[PDB]
Amino acid sequence: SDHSIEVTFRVKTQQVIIPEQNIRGNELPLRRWQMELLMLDATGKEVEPTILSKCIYHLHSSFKQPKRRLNSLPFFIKETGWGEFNLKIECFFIGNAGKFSIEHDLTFEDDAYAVDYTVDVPHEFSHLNSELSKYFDLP
Amino acid sequence: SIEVTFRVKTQQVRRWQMELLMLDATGKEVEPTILSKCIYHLHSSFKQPKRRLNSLPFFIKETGWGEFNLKIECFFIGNAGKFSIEHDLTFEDDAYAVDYTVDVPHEFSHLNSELSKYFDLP
Amino acid sequence: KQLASKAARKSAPSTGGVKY
Repeated sequence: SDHSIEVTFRVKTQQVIIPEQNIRGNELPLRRWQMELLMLDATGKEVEPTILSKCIYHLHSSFKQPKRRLNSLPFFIKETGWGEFNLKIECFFIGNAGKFSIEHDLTFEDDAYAVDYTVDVPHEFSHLNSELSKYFDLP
Repeated sequence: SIEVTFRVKTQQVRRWQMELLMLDATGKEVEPTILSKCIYHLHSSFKQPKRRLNSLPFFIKETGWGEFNLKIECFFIGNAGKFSIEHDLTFEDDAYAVDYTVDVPHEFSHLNSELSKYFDLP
Repeated sequence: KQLASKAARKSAPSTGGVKY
């Protein structure tokens, strides 16, 4: 939109098999995994996503309180499980300027990986703009 | 404008079935009673590709061999507007469901009368 | 809530405490 700009958000994921586990050969290892949502500034650099007021990790429903609300930075979550799954990361702009959803795949193929997502961020509203203008040139 | 989730349930054993449903306030699958018509825009190789279903349930039975992308055109009641769902037909699962979040107009009195049976309005 | 397929799946990559 000519009333929005493109902003890249980054999901940084980590996971490791928990050491010292008593598991048989046909049984799944438990892993400590973690995810954090960052923002890319105009240079390509990781910065705090200060244009978001709230972030929700919609975990797989086998977890309990699977709707994990994060009302403040940092938008970090860590957890223990055995399974890979796709999750909604529901992100809310500051200034009540709207929301978007990132569909992120939690996978255990690497020790750490990052995935980038492009979003249309509105640049018409004043309160969101004062924060956006710290990272991007707005029309 | 409020958010309503439309869900397409596809089955196959190919005798494949599709049925457009919607999620109510609790997340239970219910028939999309907020829709006038629901046309399934099949692939051209089928005869009479446009399948107009004037009444509920919006449920089709068909036999085929290929996997195609399918337009599910949905009209709101009281001529409140249109929207299209892009559903891909696949065969490596005997059954699956896919959700689609749609913006529904909140300024058509006839449409919100049926909308109000299920959700609260702004 | 009845789940759609994408949110419903949970999958396991490997068994055993061995990193592949």
